[PDB]
Amino acid sequence: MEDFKPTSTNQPGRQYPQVNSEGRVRARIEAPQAHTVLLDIGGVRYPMTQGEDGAWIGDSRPQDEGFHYYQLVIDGARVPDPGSLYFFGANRWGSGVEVPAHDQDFYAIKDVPHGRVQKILFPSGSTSTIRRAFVYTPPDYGKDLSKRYPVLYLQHGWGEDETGWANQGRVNLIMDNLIAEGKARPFIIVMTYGMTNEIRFGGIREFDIRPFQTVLVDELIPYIDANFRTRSDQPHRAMAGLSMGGMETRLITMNNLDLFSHIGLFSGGTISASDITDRDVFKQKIKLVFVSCGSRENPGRFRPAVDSLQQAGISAVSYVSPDTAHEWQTWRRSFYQFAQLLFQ
Amino acid sequence: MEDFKPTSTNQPGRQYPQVNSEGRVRARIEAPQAHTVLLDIGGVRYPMTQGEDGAWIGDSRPQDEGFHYYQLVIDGARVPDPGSLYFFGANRWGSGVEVPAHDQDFYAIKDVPHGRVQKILFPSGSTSTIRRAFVYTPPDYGKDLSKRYPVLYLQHGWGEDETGWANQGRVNLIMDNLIAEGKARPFIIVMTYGMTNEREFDIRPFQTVLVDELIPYIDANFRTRSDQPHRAMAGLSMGGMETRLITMNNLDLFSHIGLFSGGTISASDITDRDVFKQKIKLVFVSCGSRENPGRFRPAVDSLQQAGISAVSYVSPDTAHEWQTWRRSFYQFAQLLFQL
Repeated sequence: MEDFKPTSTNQPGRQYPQVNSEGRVRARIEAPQAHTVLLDIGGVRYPMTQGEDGAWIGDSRPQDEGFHYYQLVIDGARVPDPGSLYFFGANRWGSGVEVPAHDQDFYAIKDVPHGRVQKILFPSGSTSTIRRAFVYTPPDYGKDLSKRYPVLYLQHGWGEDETGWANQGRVNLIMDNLIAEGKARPFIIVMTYGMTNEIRFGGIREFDIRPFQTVLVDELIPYIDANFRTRSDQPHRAMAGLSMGGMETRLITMNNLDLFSHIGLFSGGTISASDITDRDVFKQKIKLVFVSCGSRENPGRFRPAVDSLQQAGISAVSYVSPDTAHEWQTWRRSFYQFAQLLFQ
Repeated sequence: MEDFKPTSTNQPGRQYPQVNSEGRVRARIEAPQAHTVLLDIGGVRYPMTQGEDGAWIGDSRPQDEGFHYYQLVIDGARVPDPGSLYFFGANRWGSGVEVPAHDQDFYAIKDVPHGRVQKILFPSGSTSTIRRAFVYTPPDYGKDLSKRYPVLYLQHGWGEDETGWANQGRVNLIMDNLIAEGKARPFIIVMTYGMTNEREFDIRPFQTVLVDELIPYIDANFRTRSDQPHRAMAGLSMGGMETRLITMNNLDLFSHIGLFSGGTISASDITDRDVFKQKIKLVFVSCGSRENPGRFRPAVDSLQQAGISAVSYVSPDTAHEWQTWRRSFYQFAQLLFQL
């Protein structure tokens, strides 16, 4: 249906790209000497055609609800859409487009109290670098100066970085809206780079967790607890991650039961009772194991894993995002469900 | 010569663009079916040609030291370089490239205490919107909760937005390094959108946002000194024009004025000179040496002759570009909120 409208991810003043009520995305670009121009979204290349105004224009098929990385192909060159905002993901800075969702209210910008997203730079002795992190502080962090807060360490997937959760993830807005409705306790969120994207060729294990585990446990957690008003005890520290960041969370939390008490794995593995080296300490220390994925992924793995944990007396929850796959809508919804269960 | 190296503004792992010791920029892109590919930088479209490996590659003439907006043109399509970081400027999100500078240390990431750049969302009754601002807080802001800090309101130019000063301006690093050397007093910096990009400009919408909404929000939510001796405003280009209009209309709110490549104040512009001298501790005006520095000299002289604390600064070998404004701020910040 011809009800295309500017998307919310358009650069200021840009009328294209557009999205219609079906979720189709319409891209447009001026390229007056080009010959072959395509829209690359959802894993498909859609031919674009020159209209009466000379500009190339073309429609995708209906996209899943939520956020999608995409690009244009201009006579063979893969390039970001000049009309849209840019995000780091798919291992590039590039265009993303927002497709309206039936449940999009939970990440809307509302007139409610808003927390801050604070960019910090922390020294990393194990890597000889100064490293970026983004820290969400809840809306009344600056008012209640005697109050101290739990902390969630929240990680991105392969091809992403420390900006993912606060931009395409809209995590600050999800928190602001949950806190306003009384559905989540206020807590701090720390987002850093998970050291996931630099290609390596180890043969002992597929991924060596030690570099990032050292940065997180030995450097970032002490920095956060020293510089923010946190509750720095095990029941008030959690970790979650998506995709490879969920694999990192799984390995780091299971190896540091004295530091983390809630575990969130979004499209990033599961924990089964037989996986746990010491089930007794696990049962006493871990208050929540949460696993999630999109309905287009492999949710069938969840029932045996959750059952195995519940049979061992371990609090386990699974969640499936309907009609989505390995994309940010799955992870926004996962976080929205997970956040409501933390630090009860 | 052929000593090109990846620039510090490349996307992770990307080997292009590159810059050589002269300040030439080299761009490269795969476009297997293209016929005409250009590097657009410094107002010049430079031809890129297919090398042996099929990729298009081409060099600019030497660029001034510092940061430069640029783009590529592929068979007529103006696009950001897939290989560089992106910045908001020239009224788009698009490519920028960093050319090494002899004095780049002052905006380097050093082993010093670091402040925070805090993104806030404040409500605006006059526009019925929730608006973004970025707030730099100095390194030890969180250590003593009894201390309160002066505030600088710092504005971008036309075609830019609230991200400019903390990204391409590297303002947090400039402050961190100045504070570490004891050359600047710690203060807070507030950067919001100046409502410039949407012909006598109507200052009222932004003045209302800044004066009636953002200043009260900041003083109510950050540990600030909310009196006029501890509030400053500065801006570059059209943001300097906005600064001139707003500060001159609100002498009871601002005591220090910075205008970077953005107009001047002459003694004749001042309605009451005696009170201006009472209220205003600094009028700082700057530009790049390639702009028209001479133009500013009569105006600054007229202020000094009238006993007004007016200072001028000229950035060597730069034009209407961010290196001028980084250096301007570096000099200006050392003069703010003196004891």
